[PDB]
Parts: sequence; structure tokens; C-alpha cells
Amino acid sequence: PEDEGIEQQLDQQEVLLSGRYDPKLYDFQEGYTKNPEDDQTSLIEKKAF
Amino acid sequence: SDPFKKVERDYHNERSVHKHFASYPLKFWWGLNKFETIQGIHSILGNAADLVVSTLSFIPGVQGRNNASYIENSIRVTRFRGFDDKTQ
Amino acid sequence: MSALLKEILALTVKSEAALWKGAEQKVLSGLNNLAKTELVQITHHFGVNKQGSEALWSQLDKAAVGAFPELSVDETLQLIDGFGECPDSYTLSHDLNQRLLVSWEQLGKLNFQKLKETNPYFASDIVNQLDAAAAEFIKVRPAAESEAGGFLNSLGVSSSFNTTKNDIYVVQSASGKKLNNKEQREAYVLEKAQKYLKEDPQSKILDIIAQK
Amino acid sequence: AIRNFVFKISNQIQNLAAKRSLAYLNQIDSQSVPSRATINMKDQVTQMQREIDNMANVIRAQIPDEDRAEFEILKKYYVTGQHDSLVDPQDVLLQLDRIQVLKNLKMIELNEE
Amino acid sequence: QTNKEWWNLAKNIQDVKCQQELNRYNDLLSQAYTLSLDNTIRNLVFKAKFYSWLFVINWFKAFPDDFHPFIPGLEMK
Amino acid sequence: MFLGIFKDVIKLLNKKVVPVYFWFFLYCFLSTMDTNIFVSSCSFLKVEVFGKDENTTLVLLFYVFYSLFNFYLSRIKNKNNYLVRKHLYTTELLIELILFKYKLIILKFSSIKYILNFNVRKFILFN
Amino acid sequence: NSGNALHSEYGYLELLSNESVQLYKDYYESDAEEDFKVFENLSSKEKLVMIANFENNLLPKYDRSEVHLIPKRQWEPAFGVWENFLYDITEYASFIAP
Amino acid sequence: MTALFLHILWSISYIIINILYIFLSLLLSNNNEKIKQYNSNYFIKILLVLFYNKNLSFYKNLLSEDEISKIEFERLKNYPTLVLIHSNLNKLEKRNKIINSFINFKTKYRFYKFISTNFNLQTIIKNCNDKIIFSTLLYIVNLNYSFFYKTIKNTDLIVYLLANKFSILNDNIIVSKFNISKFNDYIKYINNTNSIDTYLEN
Ligand SMILES: CCCCCCCCCCCCCCCCCC(=O)OC[C@H](COP(=O)([O-])OCC(O)COP(=O)([O-])OC[C@@H](COC(=O)CCCCCCCCCCCCCCCCC)OC(=O)CCCCCCCCCCCCCCCCC)OC(=O)CCCCCCCCCCCCCCCCC
Ligand SMILES: CCCCCCCCCCCCCCCCCC(=O)OC[C@H](COP(=O)([O-])OCC(O)COP(=O)([O-])OC[C@@H](COC(=O)CCCCCCCCCCCCCCCCC)OC(=O)CCCCCCCCCCCCCCCCC)OC(=O)CCCCCCCCCCCCCCCCC
Ligand SMILES: CCCCCCCCCCCCCCCCCC(=O)OC[C@H](COP(=O)([O-])OCC(O)COP(=O)([O-])OC[C@@H](COC(=O)CCCCCCCCCCCCCCCCC)OC(=O)CCCCCCCCCCCCCCCCC)OC(=O)CCCCCCCCCCCCCCCCC
Ligand SMILES: CCCCCCCCCCCCCCCCCC(=O)OC[C@H](COP(=O)([O-])OCC(O)COP(=O)([O-])OC[C@@H](COC(=O)CCCCCCCCCCCCCCCCC)OC(=O)CCCCCCCCCCCCCCCCC)OC(=O)CCCCCCCCCCCCCCCCC
Ligand SMILES: CCCCCCCCCCCCCCCCCC(=O)OC[C@H](COP(=O)([O-])OCC(O)COP(=O)([O-])OC[C@@H](COC(=O)CCCCCCCCCCCCCCCCC)OC(=O)CCCCCCCCCCCCCCCCC)OC(=O)CCCCCCCCCCCCCCCCC
Ligand SMILES: CCCCCCCCCCCCCCCCCC(=O)OC[C@H](COP(=O)([O-])OCC[N+](C)(C)C)OC(=O)CCCCCCCCCCCCCCCCC
Ligand SMILES: CCCCCCCCCCCCCCCC(=O)OC[C@H](COP(=O)(O)O)OC(=O)CCCCCCCCCCCCCCC
Ligand SMILES: [K+]
Repeated sequence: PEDEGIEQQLDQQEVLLSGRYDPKLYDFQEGYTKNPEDDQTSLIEKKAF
Repeated sequence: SDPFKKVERDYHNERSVHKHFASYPLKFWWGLNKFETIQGIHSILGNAADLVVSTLSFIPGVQGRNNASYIENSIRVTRFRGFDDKTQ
Repeated sequence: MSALLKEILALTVKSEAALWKGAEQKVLSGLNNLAKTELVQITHHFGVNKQGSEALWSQLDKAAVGAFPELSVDETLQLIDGFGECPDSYTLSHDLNQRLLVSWEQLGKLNFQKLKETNPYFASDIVNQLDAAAAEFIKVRPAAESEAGGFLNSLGVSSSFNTTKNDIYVVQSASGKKLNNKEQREAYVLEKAQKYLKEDPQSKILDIIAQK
Repeated sequence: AIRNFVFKISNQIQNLAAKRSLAYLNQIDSQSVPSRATINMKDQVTQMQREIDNMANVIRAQIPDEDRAEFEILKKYYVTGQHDSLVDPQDVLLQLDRIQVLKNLKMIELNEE
Repeated sequence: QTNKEWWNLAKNIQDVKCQQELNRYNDLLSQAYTLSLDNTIRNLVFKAKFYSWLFVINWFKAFPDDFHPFIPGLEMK
Repeated sequence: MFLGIFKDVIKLLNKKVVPVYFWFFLYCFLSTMDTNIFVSSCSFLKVEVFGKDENTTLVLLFYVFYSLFNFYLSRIKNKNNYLVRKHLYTTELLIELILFKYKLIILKFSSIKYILNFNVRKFILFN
Repeated sequence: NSGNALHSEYGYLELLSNESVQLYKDYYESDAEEDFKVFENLSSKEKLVMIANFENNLLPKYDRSEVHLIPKRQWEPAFGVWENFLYDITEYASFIAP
Repeated sequence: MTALFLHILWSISYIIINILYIFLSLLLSNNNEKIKQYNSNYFIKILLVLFYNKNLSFYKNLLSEDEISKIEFERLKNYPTLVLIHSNLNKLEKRNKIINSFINFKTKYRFYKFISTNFNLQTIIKNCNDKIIFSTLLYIVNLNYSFFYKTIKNTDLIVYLLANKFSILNDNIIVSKFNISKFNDYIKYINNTNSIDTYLEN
């Protein structure tokens, strides 16, 4: 059937399980700041992320 | 009555006191014409009243406003023009 | 006086035919001797016990009418209760029923006025409770009209108090007990309607419920 | 042709309206944007109602006890009796006058004691 | 680090558990800055300077209503 | 149906919907002071009452008489009976006064800035 | 009939926020570096953040898009342009629209 | 004066519609039976809800009792200003029919006994004699629900109200009335209504 809803769920797993977006490989930072600073988001927002 | 005496000019009468203390608290609302909102309200009421007169003008002895006349438009429009509460 | 009242109390409790006849004769003879308070008490006692000759009750009706102006609220209530639980063959003359009817209405009107003044939300609370489970057509009723006169009634026009009647009633128990469901409420209403119909066969409660 | 096209416009409009009105119930939209907007609206509403109550509480604490009864009557009427037709304002006025009678009596006692 | 006036307002404010909800009361809690002083000429001059400077310094702060470090809130309550 | 419309027009002009006071006001508004029957004949009204730029004495006397009469009527009405529904206009005035009294209390014990912020938020929520 | 939500539609939303927090606890149950006390007494913003990641796993996973048939009113030549137009208008407001 | 302004504009609209109604009737089939067939139309109902009153000849005999009641119900439910206009027009009826009740003391007391036996009046009013509460309740009903006396018996109506009120619970209850269409009522309504209480049946 290649259902739209199911395929979207499958491709999401394929992208996330690809290993290219592993949080271990990234040093999250604000970016917009002049100086390099780590993520400043709230504790709940980090858990939600 | 005798309006002729009132018409008659008199040195004392002209320079006498015409407006007394009691009239000030009763006539101070006329200063609200300064506000644009009050001017807008009065213009709307005047326009509404003119419309009623025009619709009821069919009866004899009652004539509504005619937009052609310049005097009627000028007086109705320039009533609040240049209003200044500071200058007597 | 006190002994006679106690004797009437004892005889009424015994509920013996001869004792009732003896009490009826004694009270009938001593109606004038007894004061208003005693007359009211014996009338109340006879009514609750469901006994008394027609002649005795008829003379009690005359006594109550004559001494009605000197009655207090408690005296009026006792007379109403006694004349309510009176023997069936006691068709009263058309002076006491009017007095009882007028007195009862006045007591209700005065009580309503006193309660409303003490708490202005008294009337509103009752009306909301009555209309909480009422049918839609019941809520459709108009609003109260101003009966006051003056410029607004003679030379002016007074706008009516009616407004949109699309409201939602949220009922919450003050104590916190669980409330009845729709099926339970329908059963409760149906049971009450059946009881009222049995008492009064001509009642149209069935149609009223069936309407909505 | 024309009739079908008109319906197609109607179909898209009706879908748009249904989404715009009831999108907070489902999770079709990622991150539940409409659901969080609806929750925010209720939180603002409840906070505003609670803020009015808190403002009354602080005034109630600071109000002198002599006129605290009057404040209660005014507070209760402003919340409930204002929007109820069955609540006659005359009775509320009568309560205020009864309080004023007691104040007048106290005032006159002090003047002529 | 607060005063009695703020505590009186804070205790009266009840049933609030969120900082965002309490921030809605920031203006009410600002009344705690009584800054009581007489209106003598010297004080009147000081008031004009102090409040004008207070307006300018707040401009350089440019903090939003959300972040109010000098207005005590839920944590102290 | 022409009769039906005529009856409807009469009903729509009925006293209970269009006050006679409105008609009297309309007649005065449309007619001049010399054509108005109610005042053209009466020289006192046309000169002594409405003809003076300042009639404080007569105005004061009229107000005093009206005040005493209405105070007497209100006292008599209250003494006789009070469980009578009052007019909507009078009820609304009393409601506004009670609300105004409460609003003064809020303003007295609350800051202007807090009032402005609260009202702005309430208006935004309403929109 | 309106964009506002009713009372029965808010209890469901409250459960979603509670469910989202519980879902996080269940998944990260076996993680030492996790303190669940922070989830007690969340702020309004914090609750909204959790609601964002809420997921309902009992819903069907297939697309719910489908086609529904609404029978039409064939043009009636016996009536005319205006009469048919009025018939279409009333039909649309009475049957097709609802 | 606002009500007068609304009434006059409504009156002008009403007259214009009737003139159109007459012109259409004379031009078209001109049969009342044919006209009555469209009273269920979507737009015709709106027109009736907009310009129908019992004191006017518009659709005087073209509507049945059920149709008239529905039109009145719809207007009273979702049309604030129209209700204001039509409520004012209803003053022209001047019915002012006041009718007493419970003429006979025997019947009145018997009705009181039935209510007392089948219901607990202490819930409605606290710390008051049952007879006084009964008299007070009758006065309340007469002031409020006397409109139905034209068709509904007073005793039946009182029993129906009592039965429904006690159906919810045989104990003191608190009732809150809200009009969700209004902003202030809606905010209070959602604030006061809690899902936990509804689930617990409180
Ligand atoms: C239920 C009831 C029953 C009752 C029963 C009983 C009844 C009894 C009988 C009673 C009868 C009563 C009848 C009478 C009642 C009605 C009276 C009436 O009509 O009055 C309304 C009257 C009507 O106004 P108007 O004169 O017709 O308006 C003119 C038009 O605007 C014309 O304006 P303009 O274009 O010619 O020039 C100004 C220009 C606007 O251009 C400007 O910006 C003007 C700036 C001027 C200088 C500002 C200096 C500010 C610094 C401080 C002061 C410095 C000293 C010098 C001050 C000079 C005076 C300004 O205006 C605009 O075009 C604006 C757009 C208009 C639409 C928006 C309307 C908004 C409100 C109007 C005021 C707006 C002010 C904005 C200011 C700027 C904000 C960025 O309204 C006002 O008085 C204004 C609004 C109310 C203001 C309240 C202020 C309270 C104090 C605030 C203190 C804290 C803040 C102070 C700082 C300022 C804010 C930052
Ligand atoms: C007629 C000429 C008109 C034109 C010229 C006008 C004047 C020049 C322009 C000045 C403009 C800038 C303002 C400068 C003055 C500021 C003073 C100030 O802030 O004092 C704060 C002082 C302390 O207030 P707070 O700290 O907030 O708390 C006080 C509580 O009461 C708590 O207090 P407490 O319960 O503990 O009791 C103590 C309280 C007790 O206070 C009372 O209420 C007691 C009242 C006793 C009788 C008052 C009359 C006697 C004093 C007259 C003033 C001096 C002569 C003025 C005329 C000069 C030309 C001939 O005493 C005080 O706290 C200290 C009061 C001393 C300050 C006022 C004295 C100076 C005012 C005159 C202007 C200064 C420049 C004059 C230059 C020429 C001569 C050197 O507040 C006041 O008392 C202010 C009251 C209102 C003042 C209005 C303006 C002065 C009027 C004077 C009478 C003139 C005749 C009336 C017609 C005027 C034309 C419409
Ligand atoms: C109307 C008649 C005339 C005026 C009458 C008098 C005034 C009446 C109305 C106002 C009455 C209230 C008076 C103020 C009472 C005190 C308020 C208060 O508690 O505020 C204190 C405020 C507390 O707030 P917060 O905790 O920061 O929370 C911030 C939130 O934003 C919360 O912020 P907020 O909302 O609380 O903000 C406070 C703001 C509240 O007040 C206001 O917002 C002002 C309201 C009135 C003025 C409105 C003007 C609006 C303008 C736009 C409209 C159009 C105007 C058109 C003009 C045309 C003609 C020019 O306070 C003020 O600034 C009061 C100023 C009062 C004077 C007003 C006149 C100023 C005239 C200036 C003229 C221009 C300059 C000179 C001339 C230039 C050209 C030659 O700050 C302090 O406690 C200060 C502490 C001192 C140390 C500061 C250190 C800063 C540097 C370090 C930062 C980093 C911190 C460390 C790290 C982080 C933490 C670990
Ligand atoms: C630049 C200017 C500034 C403004 C901006 C620009 C504005 C542009 C607007 C353009 C609008 C375009 C409209 C096109 C519609 C096409 C309809 C269609 O599908 O055609 C086929 C349709 C074919 O008919 P059918 O559907 O098969 O039915 C025929 C069956 O044989 C017969 O079927 P049945 O017998 O079974 O039943 C139907 C029969 C049943 O009988 C009826 O129901 C007859 C009713 C007659 C009217 C009764 C009221 C009398 C009082 C006067 C009007 C007051 C207004 C209230 C109207 C109430 C509703 C009628 O009725 C008929 O015969 C229907 C046709 C009626 C035509 C005669 C009336 C035309 C004039 C209407 C009033 C116009 C407004 C005047 C405003 C005041 C001017 C001083 O064509 C027609 O037969 C009628 C076509 C009409 C075209 C109108 C074009 C007007 C363009 C100029 C507009 C400006 C007017 C002046 C005002 C200026 C203001 C600024
Ligand atoms: C626009 C059309 C004009 C056409 C002119 C044609 C010439 C003849 C006109 C006929 C009307 C006047 C004479 C007869 C009146 C009969 C009154 C009567 O017995 O009714 C009992 C009526 C019974 O009340 P209700 O029905 O139970 O309703 C209760 C509501 O509470 C009561 O209120 P409501 O909601 O029912 O509506 C009235 C509401 C006002 O309603 C309106 O807006 C009226 C709108 C116009 C109505 C037009 C109706 C007449 C139409 C005739 C023309 C038909 C022509 C037909 C032919 C075809 C035309 C195409 O009036 C008030 O209560 C206002 C009081 C406060 C003063 C407001 C003005 C100052 C502003 C103050 C602001 C304060 C804010 C706070 C402080 C601010 C500080 C900065 O009693 C009153 O409403 C008493 C009103 C007392 C105040 C009136 C005077 C104040 C100004 C009124 C508004 C402006 C209009 C003034 C006249 C304009 C003439 C050009
Ligand atoms: C035609 C007339 C036009 C008049 C326009 C005048 C505009 C004047 C504008 C001055 C702005 C000054 C800003 C700096 C801060 C001032 C102090 C301050 O913040 O106030 C609060 C301060 C602080 O008072 P507070 O401490 O009670 O504050 C209460 C608030 N809490 C509780 C938070 C503290 O108030 C005062 O000290 C008194 C202010 C009023 C003083 C009046 C003096 C006389 C004025 C005469 C008229 C104006 C001058 C002449 C104009 C001539 C024009 C031709
Ligand atoms: C003994 C009673 C004699 C009169 C009996 C019939 C009177 C009927 C008419 C009422 C009086 C109208 C006077 C109009 C002319 C006039 O006033 O003339 C004096 C001035 C004229 O104003 P202008 O100079 O702007 O033309 O009036 C005013 O300043 C306004 C006063 C109010 C006038 C209208 C009446 C309002 C209600 C009066 C009671 C409320 C308090 C009044 C102040 C104490
Ligand atoms: K919705």
C-alpha cells in the first residue's frame, strides 16, 4: 500500500537510526552568540528535546 | 416682555454683569466642544436629525435641507472649524 | 385549665370512643372559658388524632373566626395544621377558609420579603435550582415585567427585561456526594409523577414529562 | 465543470474551517501547536480570574474592619449580582444603608457624647 | 532580601504556583518600593533626579517583564 | 393584506413602542415657536420661561418644587409597598452606582500601572 | 460551531500533559542520570513544552484521508436559471454544507 | 433611545418586506396553500425568525403551533437584539391576565401534605417552618412560572419542578448559570468546570 502515514513513520526511523544525527557527535551551542556558548535552554526543554 | 427696552442701548447696561455665578456650573458643559469626539457625536446627531426632517418633509410647512445650497453646507460643516477654548 | 388540657392530651392518646365523647362534651361546654391559646392547642390535638364531632368542629370554626385577629404566627400555623388534618365531614363555612387562605399567603409573602432582603441571592438561587433540570420550554418562559408607573409607563417606553435564554447550568453538590445520572433522574421523575397521578387522576404530569 | 469547481472550493474551505476550529483535539500537526495555543488561552483565562480574586484578597486584608462588611457586599455583587437579573440591586442598596445607619449612629455619638 | 510590604502582598496573593502566573502580579508587587520621603525642596530635587536616573538606567538594562531580578517572586514567597 | 399592513403600521406606532413624548418632542422639533400651539399662545412660556437667556430664579424654584414632590412620592411609595419590579433604566443606574463604588475601592488600593496592565490583558483576551 | 473549546475538551488536554510526562518517565525508567522530581509543579510554559512531544500510540497508524460521496441535484430544465439557482442555494445551505 | 432606534429600523424593514411579500403573492400563483409548503425552507425560516411576531399579520395564519414555537425558540436562543426588538413588540399584547390559585383550603393543604411527604423542603430553605417554606415556594413559582398557567395546571407545574430539582440529588446543591456566547460567562464557565469533578460525579 505504501501508506502516507506509515511511510512517514518509517522514514523518520530511517533518518534518526541512520546514525548521522547522533547527539554524541554534536556539541550543541547557541550559534547566534558572538562567543561559543553551550545550549542555554531550560532543563525541561532539554529533556523534551 | 417689552423687547424694545432690551434692544435699547445703555452705557450702564452694556458694561453691567450679564453672566452671574449660578450660570457657570450650569453652562460649563459647553466647553466639551473642544474634544474631537464630542464634535463627532454632535455632527452625527445633527446629520441624523436632518435625515429625519428630510424624510418627514412631505407634510406641508416642513422643508428639509437641500445639498445644492452652499450656505447650509458651509454652516453645517464649519461649525467647529477653528474652535479654541483659550480665546474668549 | 392545665389539668383539663392534660386530661384531653391523655384521652386523645388513649383514642377511646367514650373518652372522645367525654372530651368533646367538656371542650364544647368550656370553649368560652378556655382562652385562645387553649382553644388552638385542643383544635390542633383533635386534628392530629383524627377525631371530633361535626358540631364540635363547627363551633370551633365559629370560635376561630371570632378570635382570629388575636392570633400569632404559631397560633395560625397550629390552626392551619389542625384544620388541615380535620375529619372529612367538616365542610367549613366560607369565612374561615378565606381567613386561612389569606393568612397563609401573607406569611409566605412576608417570609419571601424577609429572606430576600437578608440575602438578595435567595430568589436567584432557588430559580436556578428549579431551572437546572427543567425542560427547554420551561426555560423559554419570558422575564418579569416592570409594574411600576410614572413617566416611563405613561409618556415613555420601558424596555423589557427579556434576553437570550441560551444558558448552561452547572450543578455541583455542596456536600460532595455523587449526583444522579440521566437514567436515575428519569426514574426519579417518573416515580414521582406516578405517585402524583394516583393522588390526582386528572393530573397531566405524564404529558409534561413527555413534552421534554 | 463549474459546479464541481465551486464544490472543490467549498471542500477546501470546510476543511480549513474544521482544522482552524478543532485542530487542538488531535495530533495531526507536529508539536501540537493548536493544542498548546488552546491550553495557553485557558491558562490566561484562569490566571485573570484568579488575579481578580487575589486583588480582592489583598484589599480585603488592608480594608478597615469597620467597612469590611461593605467591601464583601460590593465584591460579591461585582462578581455575581452584576450579571444576574433576579438579583435586585435595591436589596444590596438596602444592606449598604443599614451599614450606613450604624455608622451614622456611631458618628453622632462621638459628636454629642 | 525583601520587606514587610512585599510579604503582605505576597501572602494575600494565594493559589499561585507558576512564576509566569506570579509575573502577572509584577506591577502589584512593585508597590513594595515605597521609597517614602518628604516633599521638601531638597527631597523634591532628589526625587526628580533619582527617578529620571532610574528611568535611564532601566533603559540600559532593557530587561523584559519575564526577567525581573530585583522584584522578589515565587522563590522567596 | 393591505388592511393587515395598515393594522401593523398602527401597532408599530403604538404608544408602548413609540412614546407619546417622542411625538411631542418631534412636533416641537419640526415646528417653530410661532406655529407651535402649545407655546405660541402662551406668552409666559415663550417669554418668561424660554425667552430669558438667564432664568436662574425661576429654574431654581421649579427644581425645588419638583425635588420636594418627588421626595414625598418616593417616601410614600417606599412606606406603602416595596415589592414591585422597577424600570430597567432606574435599575441600571443603581447597578452602575454600585459598580462605580467598587471600582473606586479598587483604584484606591491598587496602582494605576497595575490597573492599566490588567485591563489591557483582559481586552487582548476578549479580542 | 466555534473555535473555542468546551469543558469536556479540556480534561482530555490535561490528561495529555500528564501522559506526556509519564511517557518520559517510563522510557527513561532505567536511567541513573534522571531526576523525576523536576516534573513536579511544572510551569505553564513547561507543561506546554511537554505537551508538544505528547504522542498517542493507540491511534491507527495509517492515513485517515478518504473520499466521501455527496449526491448532487441535477439541473432541472423545467424550472429556469433563477429557480434552479435558488434550489442549489438552499440545498447547499441545508444538506451539502452541514 | 437605542431600543427606539432599533425598533424604528426594524419597523421600516418589516414594512418593506411585507410590501415585497404582497407584490410576490400577486405576481406568483397567489395561493396560500402553495406558500405554506415552503415554511420548512432554510431561508424562509430565517425570514420568519427575523420578522415574525404574534402581534403582526405577517404569516398570521400560514404557520402552525409547532412551527411558531420553534421560530420563537430559535430567536430566543441565538438572536440577542432580535429578542430585544420582539420582546418590546410583545408589550402591545397587554394581556395582563392575573389569576389566583388554591381557592379551597382543603385542596391547598392536601397538596401541601403531598409535597411535604414526597419532598424535603428543608433543602430549599434552611431553618424555617415547612408550611412557611411551602407558602414561599408557591409565591416564587407564581412570580416566575405563571406564564404557563394559560395551558399548564399550577399544581402539575409545581410538582414537575420539584421532581426535577430533587432528581439531581436529595440534598443541597449549587447551580451556576452561564451563557458561553458571552465572554465573561465563558471564562467563568471553563474556570469553574473541572474534569475531575465530572468524572467523580460531583
Ligand atoms: C454608563 C454611563 C452613564 C452615565 C450617566 C451620567 C452622565 C452624566 C453626563 C456626563 C457627560 C460627559 C461628556 C464628556 C465626556 C467625554 C469627554 C471626551 O470626549 O474626552 C475624551 C477625549 C477625546 O480626545 P480628543 O481631544 O477628541 O482627541 C483628539 C484627537 O486625538 C485628535 O488628535 P490629533 O491627530 O489632532 O493629534 C494627536 C494625535 C496623536 O499624536 C500624538 O502622539 C500626540 C502627542 C502629544 C504630546 C504628548 C506628550 C506626552 C508626554 C507627557 C506630557 C508632556 C507635556 C505636554 C502635554 C500636552 C498635551 C498632550 O492623535 C491621533 O491622531 C491619534 C489617533 C486617534 C485614534 C486613537 C485614539 C487614542 C486615544 C487618544 C489619545 C492618544 C494619545 C497618544 C499619545 C502618543 C502615544 C505614542 O480623550 C482624551 O482626553 C484622550 C484619551 C484619554 C487620555 C487619558 C489620560 C489619563 C492620564 C494618563 C497618565 C499616564 C500616561 C501619560 C503619558 C501619555 C502616555 C504615554
Ligand atoms: C501668594 C503668592 C503666589 C505665587 C507664588 C507661589 C510660590 C512660589 C513658587 C514655588 C513653586 C515651587 C514650589 C516651592 C515650594 C515647595 C514646598 C514643599 O514642597 O513643601 C513640602 C511640604 C511637606 O510635604 P510632605 O513632605 O509631602 O508632607 C507634609 C505632611 O503635611 C506632613 O507634615 P506635618 O504633618 O509633619 O506638618 C508640617 C508641615 C506643616 O505644613 C502645613 O500644612 C502647615 C500650614 C501652616 C500655614 C501655611 C501658610 C504659611 C506659609 C506660606 C508659604 C510662604 C510664603 C508664600 C508666599 C510668597 C510670596 C508673598 O510643614 C512641613 O512639613 C514644612 C512646610 C514648609 C514648606 C512650604 C513653605 C513654602 C511654600 C511657599 C513657596 C516657597 C517659595 C517662596 C518664595 C518667596 C518667599 C520666600 O508640603 C507642603 O506643605 C506643601 C503644601 C502645598 C504648598 C503649595 C504652595 C505654597 C503655598 C503657600 C501659600 C500661598 C498663598 C496661597 C495662594 C497661592 C497661589 C494659588
Ligand atoms: C504621568 C505624569 C508624569 C510622571 C509622574 C511620575 C511617574 C508616574 C508613573 C511611574 C511611577 C513608578 C515609579 C517607579 C517606582 C519604582 C519601580 C521599580 O521598582 O522598578 C525598579 C526596577 C525593577 O525592575 P526589574 O527587577 O529590573 O525588572 C524589569 C522588568 O522589566 C520590570 O520593569 P518595570 O516595569 O518595573 O520598570 C520600572 C520602571 C517603571 O516605570 C516605567 O516604566 C516608566 C513609566 C512612566 C514613563 C512612561 C514613558 C513611556 C514612553 C513612551 C510613550 C511615548 C512618549 C512620547 C514623548 C513625547 C515628548 C518627549 O521604573 C522606572 O524607570 C520609573 C521611572 C519614573 C520616572 C518617569 C519619568 C522619566 C522621564 C525621563 C525623560 C527622558 C530622559 C531625560 C531627557 C532626555 C532628552 C534630553 O529596577 C530596579 O529595581 C533598579 C535597581 C537599581 C540597580 C540597577 C542596575 C542596572 C544595571 C545592572 C543590570 C544587571 C543586573 C544584575 C544581573 C542580573 C541579576 C543577578
Ligand atoms: C457602475 C454602477 C455602480 C454599481 C456597481 C456595479 C454593479 C453591477 C451589478 C451587476 C449585477 C449582474 C446581475 C446578473 C444576474 C444574471 C441572472 C441570470 O442568470 O440571468 C438569467 C435570467 C433568466 O431568467 P430565469 O431565471 O430563466 O427566469 C425567467 C422565467 O421566465 C420566469 O421565472 P418565474 O416566473 O417562474 O419566476 C421568476 C419571476 C418571478 O417574478 C419576480 O419575482 C419579479 C420580481 C420583480 C421585482 C419586484 C420588486 C419591484 C421593486 C423595484 C426593485 C427594488 C429592489 C428589491 C428587489 C427585490 C427582489 C426582486 O421573476 C423573473 O422574471 C426574474 C427576472 C426579473 C427581471 C425583472 C427585474 C429586474 C430589475 C430588478 C431590480 C434591480 C435593482 C433596482 C434598484 C433601484 C433602481 C432605481 O435572466 C433574467 O430573466 C433576469 C436577468 C436580469 C439581469 C439584471 C442585470 C442588471 C445590471 C445592472 C445593475 C444595476 C441596476 C441599477 C442599480 C444601480 C445601483 C448603483
Ligand atoms: C440617531 C437618530 C436621531 C434622530 C433624531 C430625530 C429627532 C427626534 C429624536 C427622538 C428622541 C429624543 C426625544 C424622545 C426621547 C424619549 C426618551 C424616553 O422616554 O425613553 C425612555 C428610555 C427608557 O430606557 P430603556 O428603554 O429601559 O433602556 C435602558 C437603557 O439604560 C437606556 O439607554 P439605551 O441603551 O436604551 O439608549 C439610550 C442611551 C443612549 O443611546 C443612544 O446612543 C441613542 C442612539 C439614538 C437613538 C435614536 C432614537 C430616535 C430615532 C428617531 C428618528 C426616527 C426616524 C424615522 C424615519 C426614517 C429615517 C430614515 O441613552 C443614555 O442612557 C445615555 C446617558 C448618558 C449620556 C450619553 C451622552 C454623553 C456621553 C457621556 C459619556 C460618559 C462616559 C464616562 C465618562 C467619560 C469621561 C471622559 O430612557 C432612557 O433611555 C433615558 C435616556 C436619558 C439620556 C438621554 C439624553 C442623553 C443623550 C442620548 C444619546 C444621544 C441621543 C440624543 C438625541 C438625539 C436627537 C437627534
Ligand atoms: C500648561 C501647563 C503644562 C504643565 C506640564 C508640566 C510637565 C512637567 C513634567 C516634569 C517631568 C519630570 C520627570 C522627572 C521625575 C519627576 C519626579 C517623579 O518621578 O515624580 C514622582 C515623584 C515621587 O513621588 P512619590 O514618591 O509619592 O511616588 C509615588 C509612587 N511610589 C509609591 C512608587 C513611590 O513625585 C513627586 O515628588 C511629586 C511630583 C509632583 C510635583 C509637582 C510640582 C509642581 C509642578 C508645577 C507645574 C509644572 C512645572 C511648571 C511648568 C510650566 C510650563 C510653562
Ligand atoms: C414655578 C414653576 C415655573 C415653571 C414651570 C414650567 C417649567 C417647564 C420647563 C423647565 C424649565 C426650563 C428652563 C429653560 C430656560 C433656561 O433655563 O434658561 C436659562 C439658561 C439658558 O441657557 P442658554 O443661555 O445656553 O440658552 O438655561 C441653562 O443655562 C440651562 C438650565 C437648565 C434648563 C433646562 C431644564 C433642566 C431641568 C431643570 C432642573 C435641574 C436643575 C436646574 C438648575 C438648578
Ligand atoms: K471548538
